[PDB]
Amino acid sequence: VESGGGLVQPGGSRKLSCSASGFAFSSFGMHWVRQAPEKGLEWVAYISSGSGTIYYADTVKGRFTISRDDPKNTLFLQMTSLRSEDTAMYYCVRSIYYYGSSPFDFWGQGTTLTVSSDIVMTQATSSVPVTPGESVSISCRSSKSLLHSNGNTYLYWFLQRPGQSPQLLIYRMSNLASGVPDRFSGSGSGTAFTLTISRLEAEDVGVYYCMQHLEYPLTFGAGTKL
Amino acid sequence: SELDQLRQEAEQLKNQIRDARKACADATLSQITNNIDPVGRIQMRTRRTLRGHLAKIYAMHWGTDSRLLVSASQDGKLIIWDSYTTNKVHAIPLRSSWVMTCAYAPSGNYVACGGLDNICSIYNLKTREGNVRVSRELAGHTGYLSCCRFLDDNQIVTSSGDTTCALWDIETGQQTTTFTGHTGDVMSLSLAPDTRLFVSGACDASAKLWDVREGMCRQTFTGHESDINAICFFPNGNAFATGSDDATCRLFDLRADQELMTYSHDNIICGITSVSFSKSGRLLLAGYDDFNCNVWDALKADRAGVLAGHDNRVSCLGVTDDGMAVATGSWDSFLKIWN
Amino acid sequence: SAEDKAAVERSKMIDRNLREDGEKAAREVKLLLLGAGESGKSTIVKQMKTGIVETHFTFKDLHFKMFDVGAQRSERKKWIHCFEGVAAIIFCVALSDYDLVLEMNRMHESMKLFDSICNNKWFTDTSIILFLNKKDLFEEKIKKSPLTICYQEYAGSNTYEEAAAYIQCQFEDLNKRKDTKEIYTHFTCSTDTKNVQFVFDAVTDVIIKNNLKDCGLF
Amino acid sequence: SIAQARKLVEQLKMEANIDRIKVSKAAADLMAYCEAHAKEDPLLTPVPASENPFRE
Amino acid sequence: HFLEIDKKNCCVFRDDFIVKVLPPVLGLEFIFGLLGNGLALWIFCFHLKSWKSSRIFLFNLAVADFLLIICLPFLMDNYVRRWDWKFGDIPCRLMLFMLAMNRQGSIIFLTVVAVDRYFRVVHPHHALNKISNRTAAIISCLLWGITIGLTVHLLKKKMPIQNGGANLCSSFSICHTFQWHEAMFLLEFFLPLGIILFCSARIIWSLRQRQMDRHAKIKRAITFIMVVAIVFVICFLPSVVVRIRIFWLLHTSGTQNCEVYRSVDLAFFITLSFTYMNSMLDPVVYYFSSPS
Ligand SMILES: C[C@@]1(c2ccccc2)OC(C(=O)O)=CC1=O
Ligand SMILES: *[C@@H]1O[C@H](CO)[C@@H](O)[C@H](O)[C@H]1NC(C)=O
Repeated sequence: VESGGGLVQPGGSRKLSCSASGFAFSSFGMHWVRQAPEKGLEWVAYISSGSGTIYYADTVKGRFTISRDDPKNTLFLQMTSLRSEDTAMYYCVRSIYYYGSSPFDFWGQGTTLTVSSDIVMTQATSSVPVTPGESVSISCRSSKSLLHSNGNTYLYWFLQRPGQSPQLLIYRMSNLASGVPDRFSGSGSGTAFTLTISRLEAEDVGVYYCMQHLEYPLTFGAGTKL
Repeated sequence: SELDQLRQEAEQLKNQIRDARKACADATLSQITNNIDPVGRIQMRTRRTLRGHLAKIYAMHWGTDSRLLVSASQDGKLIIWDSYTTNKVHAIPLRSSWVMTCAYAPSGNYVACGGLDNICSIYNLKTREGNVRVSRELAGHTGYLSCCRFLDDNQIVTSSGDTTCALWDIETGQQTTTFTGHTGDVMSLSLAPDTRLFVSGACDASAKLWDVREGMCRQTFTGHESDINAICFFPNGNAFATGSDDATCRLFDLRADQELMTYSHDNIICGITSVSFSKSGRLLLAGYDDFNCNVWDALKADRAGVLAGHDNRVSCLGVTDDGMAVATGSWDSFLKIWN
Repeated sequence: SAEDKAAVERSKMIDRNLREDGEKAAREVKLLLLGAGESGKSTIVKQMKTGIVETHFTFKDLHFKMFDVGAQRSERKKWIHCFEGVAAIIFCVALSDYDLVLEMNRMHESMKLFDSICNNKWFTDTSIILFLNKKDLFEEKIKKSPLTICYQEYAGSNTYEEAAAYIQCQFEDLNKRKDTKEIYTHFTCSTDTKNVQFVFDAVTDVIIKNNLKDCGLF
Repeated sequence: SIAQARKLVEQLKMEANIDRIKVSKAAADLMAYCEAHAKEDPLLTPVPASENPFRE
Repeated sequence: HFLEIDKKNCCVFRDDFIVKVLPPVLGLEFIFGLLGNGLALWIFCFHLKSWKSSRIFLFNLAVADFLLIICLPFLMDNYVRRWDWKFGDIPCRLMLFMLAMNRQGSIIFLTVVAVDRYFRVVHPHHALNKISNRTAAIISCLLWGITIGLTVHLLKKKMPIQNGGANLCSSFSICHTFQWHEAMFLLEFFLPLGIILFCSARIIWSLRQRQMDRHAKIKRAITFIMVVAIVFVICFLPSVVVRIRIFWLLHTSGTQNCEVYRSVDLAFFITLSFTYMNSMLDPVVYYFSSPS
């Protein structure tokens, strides 16, 4: 589990903090994905294991800074100049990278604060009938092919139940995340990707997001609410 | 004097078994396979070299996906390699550095290791929250652990130096079945492809075919003159090859109950430390004590290649389940992928 | 390649930790302890302070590693190459067991094991530190019993100085490679000190012989 | 002593009463199996380098 | 007779015996020195397996000796022609800088070897014995820099002065002034000799204080510790003693007559030829005289 964050300030500065707990924080790369009050998710920053390579979003390159403290298992985010374009709930996401790993598996609770080229994923569909028991397919599209020469298409499917943090369902083309029922399925062709659900339950409602991981300035798909 | 009567009966009974052995020996493998064309000279180039170990490498095991492999060394580290890009997926620090074997679970979520501490330890690779941690310590053996092979995610067969093998249950940590009958230390074992039988090579120059379910030895095989250092199954499952300390290899057949062909040369006087078959079973790769690996034509018993790329004793060998590579470890702390 | 580049730096982070442990392990002295079971190996271990027993002790800013293989009871040949590379071998022999029998007396059992361990093909240059324990019980027993039961060819007085020197000569005579390795013989009392010092002095001579090997002098 | 000898004798009789086949019958299976997978062996017959997962 | 070299009262001689003795003497040093140091370089590069800190220093000493050898053919022609340089101006400075930077380079990379052996016997548990192959490389380049930095003044000098109908190229000329090069030549011997003698005496004393000389191989190593000390004095003392005598004659007599220096000047250049003797015997003494 992880929690912690800042509060509301007028046009000033604030430092975001995350409190890792019992998952060997020293060997996990952490992101700072944020979500505005009514739009989809948007990646912000990233710090690797051992405080090595660090990447920032184009809109927060000069103002934000991300650092980690491996002792006491705490992650930090310091924002200097804060505009009205960045009022959002800041989530903390862990991710470990090896051959068969599943990045973005666990998402933090997230904290909100108010102030008072790249790859574009379309996800044109925005609303679907919500009836139980039907077989629904959610489609997605990308500006450029995500099929790397390694043979695996970097595409991640996230589900945001209403009121809770996003949860990873599918990582890469078809791999199913741990703890996810086998009803979900994922198939793609390099540019067009679909997520298939066999039987919809009462807990399957929410917004479904698609994220690429080919080039690091990574973007989401703004979601398709069921 | 029933002891003398029993001893005389056993010798007479052993003669009856030996009498039936030569009766079925209608011909020989070399005579039958004389008409077949040779496989020709085989040249394998070192396609990869894995570095990072700082001590002698004693065992390795290929993953079921033919991409990952686990290597055990005496510096106390168990390392999982990405054989395609030389990447180190994991590095497991062991409680005891005296480890002589390593195994990879067919599912891939577990690895096992054991040695002079007489304990086989199972490590969880899935690690739903954190890093790799130990799962079970299967204690109960009396001698050093010489080999261990996973039957499934919950069953493992371990052979030790106390002349007895065993079949364990990971959930409870209890010996489900104990196999006895060997007179010397058991140095290796090889599970059948159908995972119903296995063969164990001992220091008494004898290999015994066991049954996992019943728990009783079915057949015994003799013909070696020294300690059997490594054993392996033919891919068909009706044969197996043994590597002894007298620098000879023998191919026993489970149905004929006798040795078929021998793989020896006058130039090699050093014992074999590891054997393995190719995917089709035509090539019998054997690692020797004279610092190089050898390739034998199992159907004609003729040398067909030498994998001379190691500067020390070759202690372990492996062939991928796909069959597209061969990884040979050695005491120079180097692993090499060939072809 | 975004996920692949992160997998490479994980391997590099593993690599730098492997070197750190290897540097720590290279600065430790590994010793092998052998004996006849009740020869005083446990008694020796206390002075310097199933499966394998590992002991950790330090002396003069030097960290030693002691391994006991007295609980194996298996074929020694099949696992003796694991210890090829130890700085020194510590052998414990009880002088008071020259007449007790396990048949054959326990002393000849100790000599048989010493003959194989010294002439092993894996141990050709490792120094052997020979400890002759139980010198108090040996000095009283010789008064009431002779040495002739142990060695029938013995010809000398039943005094401690002559009897002790003869047993040491018999144990060193088993060394066939007299020009490649050195056998250090010490007489250890039941309650005495400086025995860890004797190991420190013998280990230092091994390091000097090891250091000269890198420089090419030796 | 006697029981241990009896156990060895009893186990030895089990191996004697087994069904055996001629070596030529057994060796035929080994030869037939090798040519059943002759082309499916990457080591025996090298595959083109484009299909090698280790060369490139 | 008398010559002027940069407002300095200097006496320069052209003796006949130089042609008859020195090209013979210097001839044998190069012909085996190319075979001695050159072949030792081949094993160091294409026949060695493991490189350690001690082997790195012996490599730097080997390359320093090899570069000195290729100076001899240029040196020999200046001697056959009786101090007649016909090679130019810039080449004259190069053959004086690289002949002097090499000799201090070889001297520097044998005190380091002697100090390296001292720490491996008298302080076997010292951390200096376990330095990485990178720290030795940094030290070797650092020691090369100070070697070069102490002889850069030779390149800035316009040496090919005119001596009658002859061109004289020589950095060791009898001049009645205090020079750093003369002082550096003295310090090339007196300072390293103290460290070599102190390191060689403590090594053998320590190896005998603890009874390790009984071993056959230790006896072999002990003798070669004297050998490197004996060769160093034999190959470097004759030139220093003559140069001390030259400094004495300047103080008591002076440059008022350039005739008392006739004997020593011939002797000095003959003894200076023994400084290349060390670069010849090093491959046999240091590398070829080891079990490896
Ligand atoms: C004899 C001399 C020389 C002579 C001609 C060309 C080069 C070098 O060698 C040195 C030397 O060893 O440094 C000093 C010199 O005057
Ligand atoms: C050289 O000697 C002459 C007379 O012997 C003297 O006048 C002159 O100053 C000397 N030159 C130098 C540089 O000392």
